[PDB]
Amino acid sequence: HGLYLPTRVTAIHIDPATHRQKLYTLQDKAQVADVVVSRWLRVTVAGGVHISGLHTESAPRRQQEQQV
Amino acid sequence: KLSPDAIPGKWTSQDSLLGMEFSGRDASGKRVMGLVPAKGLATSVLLSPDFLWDVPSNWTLEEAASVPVVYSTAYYALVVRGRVRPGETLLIHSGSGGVGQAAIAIALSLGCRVFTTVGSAEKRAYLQARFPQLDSTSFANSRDTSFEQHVLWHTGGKGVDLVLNSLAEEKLQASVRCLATHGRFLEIGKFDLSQNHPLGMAIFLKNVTFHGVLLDAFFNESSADWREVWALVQAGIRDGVVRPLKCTVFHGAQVEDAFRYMAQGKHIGKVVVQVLAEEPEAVLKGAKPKLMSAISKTFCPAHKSYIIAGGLGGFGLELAQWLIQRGVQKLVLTSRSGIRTGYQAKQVRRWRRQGVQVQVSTSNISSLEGARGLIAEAAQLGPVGGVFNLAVVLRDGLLENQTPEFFQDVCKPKYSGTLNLDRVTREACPELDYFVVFSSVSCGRGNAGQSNYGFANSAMERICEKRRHEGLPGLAVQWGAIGDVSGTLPQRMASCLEVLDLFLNQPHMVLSSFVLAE
Amino acid sequence: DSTSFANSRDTSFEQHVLWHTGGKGVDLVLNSLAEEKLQASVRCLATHGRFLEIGKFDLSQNHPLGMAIFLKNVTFHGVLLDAFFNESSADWREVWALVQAGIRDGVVRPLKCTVFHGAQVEDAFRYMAQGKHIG
Ligand SMILES: NC(=O)C1=CN([C@@H]2O[C@H](COP(=O)(O)OP(=O)(O)OC[C@H]3O[C@@H](n4cnc5c(N)ncnc54)[C@H](OP(=O)(O)O)[C@@H]3O)[C@@H](O)[C@H]2O)C=CC1
Ligand SMILES: NC(=O)C1=CN([C@@H]2O[C@H](COP(=O)(O)OP(=O)(O)OC[C@H]3O[C@@H](n4cnc5c(N)ncnc54)[C@H](OP(=O)(O)O)[C@@H]3O)[C@@H](O)[C@H]2O)C=CC1
Repeated sequence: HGLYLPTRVTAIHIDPATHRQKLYTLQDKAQVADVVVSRWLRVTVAGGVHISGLHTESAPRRQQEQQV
Repeated sequence: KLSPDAIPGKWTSQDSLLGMEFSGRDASGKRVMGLVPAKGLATSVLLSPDFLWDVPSNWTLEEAASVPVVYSTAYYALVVRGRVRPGETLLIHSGSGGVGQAAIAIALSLGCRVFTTVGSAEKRAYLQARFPQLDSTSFANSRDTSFEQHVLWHTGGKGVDLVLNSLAEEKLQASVRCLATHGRFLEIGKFDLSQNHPLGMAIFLKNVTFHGVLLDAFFNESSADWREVWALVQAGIRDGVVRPLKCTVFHGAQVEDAFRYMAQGKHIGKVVVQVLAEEPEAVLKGAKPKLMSAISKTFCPAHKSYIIAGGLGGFGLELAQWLIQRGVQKLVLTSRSGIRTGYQAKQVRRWRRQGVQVQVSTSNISSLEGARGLIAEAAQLGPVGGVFNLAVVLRDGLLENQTPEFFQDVCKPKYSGTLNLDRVTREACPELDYFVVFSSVSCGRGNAGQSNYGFANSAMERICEKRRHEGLPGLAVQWGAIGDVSGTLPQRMASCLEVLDLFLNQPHMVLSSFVLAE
Repeated sequence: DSTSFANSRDTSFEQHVLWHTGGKGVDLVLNSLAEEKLQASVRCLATHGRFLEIGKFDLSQNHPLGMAIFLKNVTFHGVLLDAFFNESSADWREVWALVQAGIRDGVVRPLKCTVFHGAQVEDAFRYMAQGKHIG
C-alpha cells in the first residue's frame, strides 16, 4: 500500500519502428497498445518500449491534511 | 527517516513497528528475554518459543533487555558468517555501541586482537574500563577516515581479517582498503546498500568475502538457520562471554523522553524502557500485568463473524478492507446483484487468498425472513459480532415528481432493513458488539430533492437511539460527501475511516462528520 | 535434463533461470564470464545466495558493483586458487583431502583429452586458441 515512486531503472529500450508496427487501432478511432508485466522476469513490455529492473521506493505521505 | 514498509514482512499497520527486544515473565512465570520482529514496546508480546531465552539467576530483568539483539547479531555476523578463528585481527566500528561491544566480547574471548573506533574520548575511557585487554594501540576515530592509516600502520601494512562495518559513504570505502588477503567484510549498515552505491571489484583479487548481513531475514523466514545462532547465544550466556551492557532506564510514562535521549546521540550502552517493575519472586505466576491508560482503538476477535449489508458497493468495500486490517477473519456481504465488476472480484479474491472466509450473499434484509437467513449464514460461519447497514437505493427528485412507489423503494433497504436487522439481532444474537448504520447530512441539515432519502436516513437514527437506551449496542454516523468511492466538500476515504475509528468508541448515539467548503 | 541448459554467449540466461526457478533465483553462481554477462549473473541470485567469481577481467578492470544486491543477504567471493601456492598450506590440506575423497568415492571423473605429442606443442597451443575444444 501507500504510494511508491520510481528511483532506479536498470535498463530501458525504445524502438519507434517496432512501436509503429505494434500499435493496433481499436474499433473506435483510438489507437491502443497491449502491455504485459512479468514480475518473475522484472520486465514491463508495451509496444516498442522495454523496461527492465524497475525499483520503486515508498515515499512519506505529505500529511498536508488539508481536510480537517 | 525510515518508511514502515522497509521492515521485512507485511504488517499494514504503518505504526506499532517499534521495539525489537524485551525481558519479562512467560505465561507460566519463568524469566525470559526474547526477540520479536516488531511490536516489542507493549505490555505484552506474542512470540514463538524459538525466540525466547532463559535469564540466568545472576541477572536482573533490566540487564536482560540488552543482550538479545546485539549478541544475536554479533554472533551471526562473526561466528556464523565471518567464521572468525582464534588469533585473527579484526576491526569493529562504533565500539561504544551495543553491536560493537558484543563483537568485542566475542572477539576477545577467542583471543583475537581488536581495533575499534570511538567518536569521543569518554567512550574510549569506558571501553578501556570494560575490557582491560585493549591497549592504547587498539583505538581510532570513527568520525573521519583516519582509522585507515592507524590500522594499516599498526598491522604492518597488511590489514585486518574481519571488518564489521556500520559506517557509510567515504567511511565505508576506507574500511574496504583495510582488508588483508583472505579477508571478510561484514556489512550491517543499510545506507550505502539501500542507495546502491558502487564498490570497486578490484578488492576481490585479494581473496575476499563481502558479506551482506541482515538479521531481519531470520525473524520472518529461515527458521532452521536460526537455531544455530540461538545455540551460540545460549552457550555464550552459560560460559560467561555474554555480559549485559550498561542500561539507562526510563519509566513507561516518559517514553518520549527516552526517544529524545536516544536521538541526541550521547548514550553509551543500551536504552531501556521500564514498562513494569521486577518482583523478588523467581516465579510470580501472576494473572495479568498492571493496567494503564492508553488510547482506545477498534479490534475484533478472530472467531467472530461480521456482516456488511450492501458490502459489494464501494463505501462497503473500503469499510471491509478496514475491518480485515483490524482482525476480522470471517465476513458476509449482501447485495442483490452479486459480484458484477472487476474491482469487487479483485478485492474478494485477494481477501480469500489472505485467509479471510468471505462469503457473498443475496439475502435481502428488507424481508424479515431474509434478515433471519442472513444472520443464520453468519452464525454458520461463526458467532455474530457486528451488523453494518450500508444499503441505499436512491430515487432523487423534487417533491412534485415524488410518488409513493419511490418512497417505498428508498425506505425498504434503510428503514425496513434496519428494523428487521434490529429485531433479528435482538432475538438471536447475544454476542453481538457492534451495530452501525450510515446516514447522510441530508438528514440533519436537509437537502433539496432528497426528501425520501432524508426521511429514510432519519428513521434509522431513531432505531439506534432506542437500542442504546435499552443497553444493546447501536450507532448512526451521518456523513457528508465521500470522495474516492449541502455545500460541503467531499471527504477522502482515509479521513472518513479514521473518523469512523474514532466514532465507534464514543458513547453518543448519533454522530456526524463533514468538511466545510473553503 | 533439457531445462538445465541455456545460452552463454548471449545474455538470455537471466530469463531462463528466473523463469524455471519460479522467480526465486539460485543459491550459488559460479561465474567466469565478461562484464555484461557478470552483471546479468548477479541478478540471478536468490536470497542468501552466493556468487563465486573465478574470472579475472572484471576484477582487474575494477569495474563497479551495485551494493543493493547485498540488501538481500548475499556472499560475494573472489576465488583465486593461486593463493594456496604462495601461502596457506594448512588451508590447502582441506582441498587436498576433498579431491582425494572425491577420487576414492567416484565423484571425480577424468575429463576428455585431445593428446598432442611433444614436438607439436605449437599445434596444441593453436588448437586450444581456436576455442573449439571440449575437455
Ligand atoms: N545488519 C543488521 O541487520 C543489524 C544492524 N545493526 C547495526 O548495528 C549498529 C549499532 O546498533 P546498536 O546495537 O543499536 O548500537 P548503538 O545504536 O548504541 O550504536 C550507535 C553508535 O553510532 C554512533 N553514533 C553517533 N551519533 C549517534 C547518534 N546520534 N545516535 C546513535 N548512534 C550515534 C556512535 O559510535 P561512534 O561515536 O563511534 O561513531 C554510537 O555508539 C547500527 O548501525 C545498526 O543499524 C544492528 C543489528 C542488526
Ligand atoms: N458515500 C456517500 O456519499 C455517502 C453515503 N451515505 C450512506 O453510507 C453508506 C455508503 O454506501 P454508498 O457509498 O452510498 O454505496 P452505493 O450507493 O455505491 O451502493 C449501496 C450498496 O447497497 C447495496 N444495496 C442496495 N439496495 C440493497 C438491498 N435492497 N439489499 C441489499 N443490498 C442493497 C448495493 O448493491 P446492489 O445495488 O446490487 O444491491 C450497493 O452494494 C450507504 O448506506 C449510504 O446511504 C451517506 C452519506 C454519504
